[PDB]
Amino acid sequence: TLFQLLREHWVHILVPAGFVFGCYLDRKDDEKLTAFRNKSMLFQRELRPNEEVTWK
Amino acid sequence: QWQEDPEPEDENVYAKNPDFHGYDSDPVVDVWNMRAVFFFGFSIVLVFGTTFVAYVPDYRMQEWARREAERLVKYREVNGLPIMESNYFDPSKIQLPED
Amino acid sequence: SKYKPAPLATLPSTLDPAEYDVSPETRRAQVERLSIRARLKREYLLQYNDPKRVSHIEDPAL
Amino acid sequence: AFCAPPAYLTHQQKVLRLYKRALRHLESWCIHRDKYRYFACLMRARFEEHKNEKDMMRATQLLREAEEEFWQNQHPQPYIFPDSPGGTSFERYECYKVPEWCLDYWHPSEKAMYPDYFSKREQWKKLRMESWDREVKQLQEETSPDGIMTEALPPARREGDLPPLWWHIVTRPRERPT
Amino acid sequence: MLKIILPSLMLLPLTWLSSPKKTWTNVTSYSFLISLTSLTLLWQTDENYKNFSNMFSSDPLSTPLIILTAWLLPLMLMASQNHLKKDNNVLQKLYISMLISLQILLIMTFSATELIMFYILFEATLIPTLIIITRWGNQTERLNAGIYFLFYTLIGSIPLLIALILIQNHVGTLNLMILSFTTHTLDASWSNNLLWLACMMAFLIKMPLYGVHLWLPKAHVEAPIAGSMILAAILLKLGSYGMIRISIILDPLTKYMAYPFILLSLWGMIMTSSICLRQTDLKSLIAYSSVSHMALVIASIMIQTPWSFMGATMLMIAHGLTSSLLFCLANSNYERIHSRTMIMARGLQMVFPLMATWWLMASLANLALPPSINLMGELFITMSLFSWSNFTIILMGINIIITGMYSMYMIITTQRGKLTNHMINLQPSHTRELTLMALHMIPLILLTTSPKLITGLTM
Amino acid sequence: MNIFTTSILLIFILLLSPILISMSNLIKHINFPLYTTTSIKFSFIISLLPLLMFFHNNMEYMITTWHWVTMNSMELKMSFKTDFFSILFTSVALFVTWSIMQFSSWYMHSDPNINRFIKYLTLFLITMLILTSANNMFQLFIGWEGVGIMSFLLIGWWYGRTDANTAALQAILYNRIGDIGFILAMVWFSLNMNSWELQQIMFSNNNDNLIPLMGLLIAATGKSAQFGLHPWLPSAMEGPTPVSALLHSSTMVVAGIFLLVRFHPLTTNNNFILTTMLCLGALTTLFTAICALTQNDIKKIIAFSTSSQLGLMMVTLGMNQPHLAFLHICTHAFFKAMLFMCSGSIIHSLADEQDIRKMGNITKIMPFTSSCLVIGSLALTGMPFLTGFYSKDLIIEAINTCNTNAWALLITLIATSMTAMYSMRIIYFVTMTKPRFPPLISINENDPDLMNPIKRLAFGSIFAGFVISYNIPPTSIPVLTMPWFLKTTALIISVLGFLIALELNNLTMKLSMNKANPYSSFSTLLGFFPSIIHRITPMKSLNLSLKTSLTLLDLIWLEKTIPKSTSTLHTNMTTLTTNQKGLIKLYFMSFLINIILIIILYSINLE
Amino acid sequence: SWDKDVYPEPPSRTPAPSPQTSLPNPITYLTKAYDLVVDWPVTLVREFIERQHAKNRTYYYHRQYRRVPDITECKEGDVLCIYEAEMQWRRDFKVDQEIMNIIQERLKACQQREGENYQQNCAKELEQFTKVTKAYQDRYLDLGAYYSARKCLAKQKQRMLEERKAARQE
Ligand SMILES: CCCCCCCCCCCCO[C@@H]1O[C@H](CO)[C@@H](O[C@H]2O[C@H](CO)[C@@H](O)[C@H](O)[C@H]2O)[C@H](O)[C@H]1O
Ligand SMILES: CCCCCCCCCCCCO[C@@H]1O[C@H](CO)[C@@H](O[C@H]2O[C@H](CO)[C@@H](O)[C@H](O)[C@H]2O)[C@H](O)[C@H]1O
Ligand SMILES: CCCCCCCCCCCCO[C@@H]1O[C@H](CO)[C@@H](O[C@H]2O[C@H](CO)[C@@H](O)[C@H](O)[C@H]2O)[C@H](O)[C@H]1O
Repeated sequence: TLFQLLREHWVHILVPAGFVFGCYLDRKDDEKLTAFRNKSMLFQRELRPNEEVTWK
Repeated sequence: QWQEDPEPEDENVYAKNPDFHGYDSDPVVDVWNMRAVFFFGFSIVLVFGTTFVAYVPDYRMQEWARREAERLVKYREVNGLPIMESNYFDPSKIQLPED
Repeated sequence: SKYKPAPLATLPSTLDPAEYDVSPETRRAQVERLSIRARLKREYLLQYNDPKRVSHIEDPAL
Repeated sequence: AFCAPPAYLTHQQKVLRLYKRALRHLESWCIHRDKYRYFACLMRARFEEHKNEKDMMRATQLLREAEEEFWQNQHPQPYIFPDSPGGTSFERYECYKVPEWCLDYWHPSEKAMYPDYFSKREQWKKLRMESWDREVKQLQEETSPDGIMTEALPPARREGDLPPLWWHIVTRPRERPT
Repeated sequence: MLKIILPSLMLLPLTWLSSPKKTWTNVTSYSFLISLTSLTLLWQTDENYKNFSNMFSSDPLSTPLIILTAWLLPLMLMASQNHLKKDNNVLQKLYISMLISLQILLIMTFSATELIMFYILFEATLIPTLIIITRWGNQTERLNAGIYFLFYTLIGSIPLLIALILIQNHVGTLNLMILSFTTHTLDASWSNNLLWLACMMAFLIKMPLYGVHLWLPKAHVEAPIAGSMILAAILLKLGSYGMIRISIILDPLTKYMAYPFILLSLWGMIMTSSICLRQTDLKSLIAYSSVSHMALVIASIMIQTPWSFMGATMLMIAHGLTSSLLFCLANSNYERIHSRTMIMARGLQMVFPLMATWWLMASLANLALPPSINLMGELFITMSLFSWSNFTIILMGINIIITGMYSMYMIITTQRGKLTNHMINLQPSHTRELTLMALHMIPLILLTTSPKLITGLTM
Repeated sequence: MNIFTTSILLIFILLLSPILISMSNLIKHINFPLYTTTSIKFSFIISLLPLLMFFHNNMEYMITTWHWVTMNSMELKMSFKTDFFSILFTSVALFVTWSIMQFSSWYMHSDPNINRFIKYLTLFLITMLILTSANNMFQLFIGWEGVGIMSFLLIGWWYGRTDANTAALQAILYNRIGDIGFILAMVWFSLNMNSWELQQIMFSNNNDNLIPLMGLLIAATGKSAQFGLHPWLPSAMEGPTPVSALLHSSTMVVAGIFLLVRFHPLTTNNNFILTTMLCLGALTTLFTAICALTQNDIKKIIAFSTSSQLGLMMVTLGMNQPHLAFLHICTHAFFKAMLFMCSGSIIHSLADEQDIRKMGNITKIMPFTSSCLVIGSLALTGMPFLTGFYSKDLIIEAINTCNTNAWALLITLIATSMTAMYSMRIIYFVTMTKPRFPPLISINENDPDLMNPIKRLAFGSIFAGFVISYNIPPTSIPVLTMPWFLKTTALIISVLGFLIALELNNLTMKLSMNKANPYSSFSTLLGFFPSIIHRITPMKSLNLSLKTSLTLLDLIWLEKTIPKSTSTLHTNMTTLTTNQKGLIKLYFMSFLINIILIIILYSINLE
Repeated sequence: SWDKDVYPEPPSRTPAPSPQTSLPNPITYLTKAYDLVVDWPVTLVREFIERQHAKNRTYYYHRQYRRVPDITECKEGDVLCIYEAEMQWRRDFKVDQEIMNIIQERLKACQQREGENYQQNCAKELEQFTKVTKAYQDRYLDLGAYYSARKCLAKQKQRMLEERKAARQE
């Protein structure tokens, strides 16, 4: 658009990109902790017709 | 004496910019700092944050617990059972020491 | 009759024997005290009325 | 309130102050005007009988005994004028006595509502700024050699000079400000 | 928590890569948006607490403390701008980075699931705190204030470190959830009594407990305003939060081990509140007021009742907003006449009518006017202590009387009476300053509307 | 129950709208004092409907409008007890407040902050109705503390006056000492009944309620200015006259009596509490009647009149007559508000003069104000068939004909004749006698904003007692059988008090100088209770705060024993170990000692 | 509406009325004016709202929790089993709190309803509040801020052992 404009307003992607990246890392934390998905006493059930996992 | 600056004099912030908002000596920077604080602090956080909190459902399962209590009070009364018993655990599930 | 002073109900000046003393030793003290007060008052007022003062008046006693 | 007190009260000053207090507390006891007038005249006769006491040492002793008598016959709840120290309206309007230097912070939109008042105020500020240096010099010139000093201030001796330290007296808030 | 912590970390490059004229507008705005995101932690539709990973969690105790932490960062930035406006650009950015660092460290501290992680973050906060006090404090006594603050903390923290290692060597973990479920009764040995004290002293010094509180009046009088805000609002709450987490493993020794600390707090709260009647320094007065309030928090945590924990949680949040407000109000007069002597500026209601309104509400909050959360916390603490021993009400009653006396004393002295009219440099209130006061007081009122959010773990 | 409930809720809504408008920019485009008077006026009219439906069917309500927060097994709900006490107090308070607010427009016309003054009075009224309609103690405590803060702000209205700010803090202090008792009751009921709701607290009837009832009594003692916590009420006359008419005579000062009326089911089964109330009330009704006999400020005489009538309410509560004590709140509100209005009418016309010694001849120069002043004084003194008669006469009957402490009985009757005496003091020195005011006479009592509000309360002071007495349901069974001298005791001692005072006042005109006997000085200086307690107590407590708490401990001994001794030790250890000569000969000698020590330890520890 | 079984209300018994005087009753006329000016327009607005609601009818369900093994059946140190049992106990404890609230609500409603007769006509609600309070105290009193299924069980066993001792001595 303009190097004077962009050199001033490009920093507005840092915190939003921290949020999106922080959300991405939190979903990766969910993936490492699926050892009891659909296996607890309280919640385990039979899978619905076209259902691969109870939560993702 | 040593070589040291004199203390600076008191300044009236409104003398140069009588529309000073407290944020900056540059007038345009000043008004936009004022707007960002009012917009993000009040229009966004305080209004939408208040709204979001207000519509958190069944906070700490308080609505479910009252709903569950009425179901049990109803059940325990038609069938003549006590509303609440002294023993949380059925005594048959407990093995006391012989002594 | 008679008024007995207490720490929380002090002696009036009119009943104070030291208010009716006119000895030149006392009158010299009283004049000396007023000279201190008057000089301090003058210093304060010169600061107070000065049209170039931009800030409050510093108060060394406080 | 306008005149500073002296280093000490002369014997005459102390007697006249007791006279004013004595009458005022008599008025509080009597209430009714005819009764007060009767006893006010009896009170003056007691101050007159010793008016020409030339002993001094006896005069001072007569002042002692009267003051002791006043304290015993004092009215517990004397009448106080409403605006006087201890009166009901004393300092009632202090919350409305805004100093003049507050106007220096008024916004231009605030000042534009009194275009004529703020033109006159500029003249008073210009007058104040020009007179200050002369005022300071006069007080420096008129200092006595011996250290004995009082709170009384001198007048303006020359022409076009204003009396020293006048701004805080002349421009003070009104008694009834609003 | 990573979706809260990562954007907070991005404030550091944002500060350093912004233009000098955009730094404050940038960092303040995104700091507000990060406060908005922390409200996601309040979406709690069940009674299972949020465990995001092995490392970070959030439950009804940490969630309010995390959100209050996130809210303070924008408020501290606005508070700092005016007195930093003479510093060069790099010094301003360095200051902002110190403020962001505390925000990051504190959010991680309140969400840590493991006690040595809590300890490391708990100790890390001293570095930015000390830097703020000593580099930007105004007086020569700021260096002594730094020493007291650092070493009152550290001497208590070393025994805490020993106790944490000892527990881990014995149990095999310092994870909080597992310590909760597998806890077993302690024997009442001398060795276990020393263990109790090692686990408690650092948190008690941090509150601070009466007797070891001298660091706090020193630290407040000398710190800059943003340092006072974070110290009174959040840093003292690390001790109370630490005590609540770790006391789960200390039973049943707290039944007798708590007596000296209940006594110091209940008597001490009268000594420190009575000091406020004769304090010439306004900042010191507010600081001693905090010590009196945190004495109540100590007592209610020590007796370990459902009411006592709930009253302590509310008071922690309410005091956090109220005391931070009072420091900001005091700093607005100081920035005009550059003195903290309370009796110097007077009759200020004459010239700052709206700021005087903020003063009155802060004072009414401080003396616990119902139905404020300030009163709600103090009330439930009083009920739990009365149950613990009916004679506690005597000391409670005295403190309530004294608290009203000094709270109204501060208002009468500074806002009322005749205006000290030699102060011609009393410039009108800044929009920023009036906004700062509102950002404290609206949440206090909103939390009074919905007090379920700050009840803590027991209710 | 929809029309009834809607009316109760609509009264609060109407009273909030002036507060809401204050926050908008609309307040400066309307006549705000006129708008606020109309809102209160309509709110009184709406309040008459629930009053009528109660007079008909006598049905009582518990209304819950909002669930605030549940603390496990304790639910806190905004709820309202709309019963006899609440319905009738609402109608009386709104009527009186309607007069005060209209009067304030004329009285405070010159005040540049009239809008804030009107707003503060409205807030006080809202907090007072929260206080009298609350169904639970926490909601009650909101109103209890609310009126305390509003009275503080209104007493210290002229905030540049040091004496006003001192009187404002004095009211806070005494009422905070009372609030300790309120909190004591609250903590006790939440632990022993698990509730602050009045319905659940009623099942405490059989318990021993000494601890909580002693707490309520202490709270009432402060709030109703009973002996011990009494001095703040006369000091509250620092505020503008409309403040004194509303708060410190008609509404705020009866909250203590009202609290003890609400908990009358528990106090009835506790003779110790009933005995204490009886004797506390009797001491207050006498002590403040003595004080009033020699006061010269017109507002102080009426203030002490209030404390003396509150003492009589406390005596009635001590006789187990809660409904009579409540009926005196309602009747007292009419003629006392009028008395303050009429004195404010006089004070305003005589250029802010409050001393009765500079008044006189008001009966001729201010005919309307004087006529209402006499009407109000006759209602206060128990003139038959005026509003005061329909409650005060029954109170005097009840005390004569009941098992009661005999000193309490006597001084209650002595204080009743003394009521006639200080009423005569105002009538003699203000309305009769000759002029004593400054010669420039600019009296004007023709404003409708002055005459109409007083005229509305003059009617209440004539007919309100009769109308209320015949509409309320029967309550306590009165004793109507007694000797003629017990039936006419109230009338006889009142009339006797007039003759004694009328005689003693005429003796003030004889040309004989008055002296200061020790009994009058006691009366004038208020038994010296302020001149001692307000000097010794703050002095001792403020001295300890500085000398002991701050100086001896925090600045000296807590410094000396912890941080300063630690610093000294390590500095001392530092200088003893670092003061080395730098001589290799000395170090090598010390290394020889190290070697020998290590060899000795090895030898002794050799198995 | 609500369940008349959970929140029982006695049937109303309102008299005739049988007016004697010839004066008109102002409450009667004010109610008729109220029912026209106020009640009638409010009902139309509500009926419009209810008509909109039926066009967008959605539903919600009360969640059901299957029972899991109690703390009594958990091996000590078995955190997976302790966790589920402890979470079950917290759910039950919460529901017990609301049962206490229902019983107190009945008690308060009955006292108000009975008025001067409350000391006689509230006997059943006062007895149920007394029984249900005894049972509550036995489960939960003195557990402390860290209350849990393990502490509740230890409290029960301590009481059972004392009851057994007293019975054995008999
Ligand atoms: C913090 C800020 C929060 C911002 C809040 C914004 C929330 C917006 C609310 C949108 C609500 C409407 O949401 C919409 O409602 C319809 C009702 O037709 C529901 O839709 C569902 O039920 C309807 C019932 O008729 C069916 O027809 C439809 O096929 C089905 O999907 C869903 O719930 C959603 O599709
Ligand atoms: C049990 C838990 C609590 C344990 C906490 C222990 C805290 C120990 C803190 C040690 C403080 C070190 O403090 C260090 O020494 C003293 C403290 O008096 C200060 O000394 C200061 O006061 C002395 C007089 O006493 C002055 O002469 C000196 O000029 C001044 O600096 C030093 O400036 C500071 O550097
Ligand atoms: C187990 C360790 C726990 C304690 C932690 C360590 C705390 C530090 C204590 C030792 C150091 C403080 O030392 C203490 O303060 C300062 C030095 O700073 C000295 O005080 C000195 O400061 C400066 C520098 O010399 C002089 O100008 C001053 O006049 C003098 O008083 C004190 O006389 C000493 O007692």
